[PDB]
Amino acid sequence: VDLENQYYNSKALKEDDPKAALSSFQKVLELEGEKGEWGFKALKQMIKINFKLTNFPEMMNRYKQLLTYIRSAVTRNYSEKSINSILDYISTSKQMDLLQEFYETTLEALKDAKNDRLWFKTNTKLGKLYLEREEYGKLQKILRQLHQSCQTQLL
Repeated sequence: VDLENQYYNSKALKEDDPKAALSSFQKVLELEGEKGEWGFKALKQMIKINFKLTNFPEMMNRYKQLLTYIRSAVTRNYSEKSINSILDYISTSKQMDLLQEFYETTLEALKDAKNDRLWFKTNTKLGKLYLEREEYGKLQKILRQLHQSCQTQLL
């Protein structure tokens, strides 16, 4: 059933250069997201190239496309590990001035009551970025959410 999508994802995975490869990953996505795990992996690679080389708003758009397979299609664990690894790559590469907005969009899309560590660790690291930003107003709202999540992590 998924025999085609696996091959097109594996074919677009090579190429080395992002030229014509991003459009091939877009073709993998265009083969409709019925599963759609392979579209998630295609976008994950598209993200992996986009913030590493040139343009950033396109990465924000494709990341917003990634934030749809959280509850449906792909499991919570694989999406959590993918988001965590991507956030670590951006944190090592670029600084707060881009990273903070991606953290904000991640928390804006994770509107789910079952998110325990998924909401917490992202809100905590955003709190650290807000501490580096010298913002204390919205940081109190972040700390209000974090304190109300309990009323290990409390410390």
